[PDB]
Amino acid sequence: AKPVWAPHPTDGFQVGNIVDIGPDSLTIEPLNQKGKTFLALINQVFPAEEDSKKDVEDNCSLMYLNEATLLHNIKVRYSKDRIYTYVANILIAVNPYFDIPKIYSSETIKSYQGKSLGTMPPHVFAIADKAFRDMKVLKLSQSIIVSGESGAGKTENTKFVLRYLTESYGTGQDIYDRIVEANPLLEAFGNAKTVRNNNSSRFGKFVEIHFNEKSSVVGGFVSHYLLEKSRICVQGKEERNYHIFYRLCAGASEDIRERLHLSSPDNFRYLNRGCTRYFANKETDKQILQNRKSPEYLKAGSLKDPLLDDHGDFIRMCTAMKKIGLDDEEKLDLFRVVAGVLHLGNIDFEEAGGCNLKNKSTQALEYCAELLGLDQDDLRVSLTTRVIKVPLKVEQANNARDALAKTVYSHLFDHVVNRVNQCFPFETSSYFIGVLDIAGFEYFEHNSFEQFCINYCNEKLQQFFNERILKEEQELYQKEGLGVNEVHYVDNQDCIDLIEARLVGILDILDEENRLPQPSDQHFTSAVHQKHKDHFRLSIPRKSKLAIHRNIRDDEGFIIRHFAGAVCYETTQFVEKNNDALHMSLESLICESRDKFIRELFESFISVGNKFKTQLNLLLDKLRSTGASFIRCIKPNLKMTSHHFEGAQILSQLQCSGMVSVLDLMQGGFPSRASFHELYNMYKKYMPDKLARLDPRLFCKALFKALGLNEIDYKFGLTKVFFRPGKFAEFDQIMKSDPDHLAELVKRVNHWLI
Ligand SMILES: Nc1ncnc2c1ncn2[C@@H]1O[C@H](COP(=O)(O)OP(=O)(O)O)[C@@H](O)[C@H]1O
Ligand code: VO4
Ligand SMILES: [Mg+2]
Repeated sequence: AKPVWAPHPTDGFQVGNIVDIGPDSLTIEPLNQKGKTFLALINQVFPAEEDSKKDVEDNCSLMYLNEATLLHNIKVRYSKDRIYTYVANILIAVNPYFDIPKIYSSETIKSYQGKSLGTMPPHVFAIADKAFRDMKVLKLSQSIIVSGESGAGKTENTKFVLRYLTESYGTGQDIYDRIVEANPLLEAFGNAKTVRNNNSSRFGKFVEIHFNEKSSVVGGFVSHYLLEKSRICVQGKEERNYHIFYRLCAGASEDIRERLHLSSPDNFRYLNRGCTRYFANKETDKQILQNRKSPEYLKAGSLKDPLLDDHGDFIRMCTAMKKIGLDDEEKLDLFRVVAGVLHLGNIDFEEAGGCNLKNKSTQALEYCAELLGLDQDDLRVSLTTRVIKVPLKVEQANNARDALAKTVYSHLFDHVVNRVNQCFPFETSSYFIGVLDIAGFEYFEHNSFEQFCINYCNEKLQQFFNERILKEEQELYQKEGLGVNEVHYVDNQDCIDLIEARLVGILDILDEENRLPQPSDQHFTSAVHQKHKDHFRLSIPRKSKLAIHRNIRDDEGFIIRHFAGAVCYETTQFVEKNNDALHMSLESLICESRDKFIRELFESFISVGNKFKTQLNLLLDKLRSTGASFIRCIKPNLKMTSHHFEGAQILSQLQCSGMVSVLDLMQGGFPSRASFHELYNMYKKYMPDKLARLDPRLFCKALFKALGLNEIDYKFGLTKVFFRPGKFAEFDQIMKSDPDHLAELVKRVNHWLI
């Protein structure tokens, strides 16, 4: 028979032949497993490409456009170490989990410069170049949105884009060294090992590269969002604090180790609940001194990763600081605060006749106060009392200590981002190309406010993609009278409203709890379920598909049905985590440090959730004002391994990211377009009298023919002319404004009229 695609539980789809049809279902015979059959629904079976070994660079070029052929085409490419594949002018990128030779080389960079989409193989570099060309030609700033769940490859692709644009369109080694070599610094302070990603970003960023009128790089600017705070003090056993702690412990000279009073990570509360092992290989393990290694490292050996290496990354980070222009004083200032936070965490309290510092904590107190430029008694007092003085219980002292740790580290991070921005400043610019790299969709056995905020942000980003690519695109077709078949899809605005709505949204209900005389997580949680009974996007934990979640009580958690999947959150500590305010007692202490660096870090209730919403909406305003390009990163498996394509997991991402819906729309859609009037007028200037007499519509048809299009490749709308997928190269030639180019084509067409 003719082979079709039919469901498979782990592969997503499998190859088979239809061997019966009935009023209720079909009967499929899996290829090669003849005699065996299974039933499938008619609506679940798809036509397959005749050649199962070939692949296409643009999925729109498939004979059959559907989720099954999309999946297979990406799979074949992935098997040949081609991680990049288009859907029209959108890029899908599947994490290879290893370094594929040469594909990011300076030679490869040069080969993408000025090349139209489709004239070179799919690549993150082509997306970057197209953003650059639109900026230069349309005179419009550009955003490149890199989406995907945790570990899918957003950060690595963001970095490829930045390297490409700076190496291609920035003059000198300097501006490259500055924008690119700034990255090891941000990652040291803002990235950490989670169970999904050894190099997980725990903050979001929008990095703008700014250009002058001549489209040459003049500088950069990084905006950062919502560093994860809880991580600073505690991690789960398979996770780590921010990389900087481990890089410093493994890599610092003896002189620096002594001065900062560092030791192996098992020695610090703020590291020792987490994995205390270093990333290292056989060689680099030899370069780490024995006195830096925890008992767990000594027993279990190092963590393995093809990229991360704590000792090697320390050295690389130090080299980075030098290259961008941090002096040694600035470096040591950074390290001193990092150490101060570590010693801060080692301070213990015991019930007094209030509470006191345990006798064993005297040293930690001395080291902390020293490193942060504080008087020991002031510090002791601020941790054990509050304001008329009031003595604190041990639990309260623990919280005060940790709150100070979190605020100090967070201000340190703010300084790092600012200092990076000061490495590539600019007074003015004409346009920018910005790249968005957020912390991606994630969930674990236990999900808290951190995951809730991250997933909320991912929800908002996916809504932007929907708004731009699925909603506005179709409204454009409609407005222009193209008669493109409407593609319906599940929108996630209702999910956003559940979280965001004034007064009754989850964030506002949380704020309300914070402002109550006796704030309670259980009270907040009940109010949410109460106000949103029968909301499609909200469930009580016992309804979870996973046994681990069902034991959670109704007022102890909730399930949000995110666009990317249901996530069950434990709501314990939501109220605490929602308050960004720091006690003035603690603030003044740090503000009045004897140390200038410490003071400069710092220049009842503040809603973390609503501060975040506000910052994200400002970001979204900026995105809306730009031309937007999209790279959809895909995580191939849950094991961080190479050449292990989990078809069902990948299909699920293709569906929820909207790529299946976009592929559908591209069956009759038109990804390129331009104003007819403007297009005609551009050529009109050069037209001999006979050609200028020619009907403008007829001229355009002749132009398109001359530049290689068939009538099915384009379509005139009311005011714009539209072009099909796969025709970007011809579109670009048609739109080319170079006076020499214009003249030649005008000559050619006017010749037909003799
Ligand atoms: N194109 C790529 N080439 C090589 N390794 C990659 C690529 N993309 C991702 N990786 C690997 O996968 C890991 C996670 O990718 P990353 O971009 O950090 O994920 P996220 O989407 O969470 O930012 C990286 O640390 C690196 O090991
Ligand atoms: O693991 V990532 O947070 O950087 O999406
Ligand atoms: Mg990342």
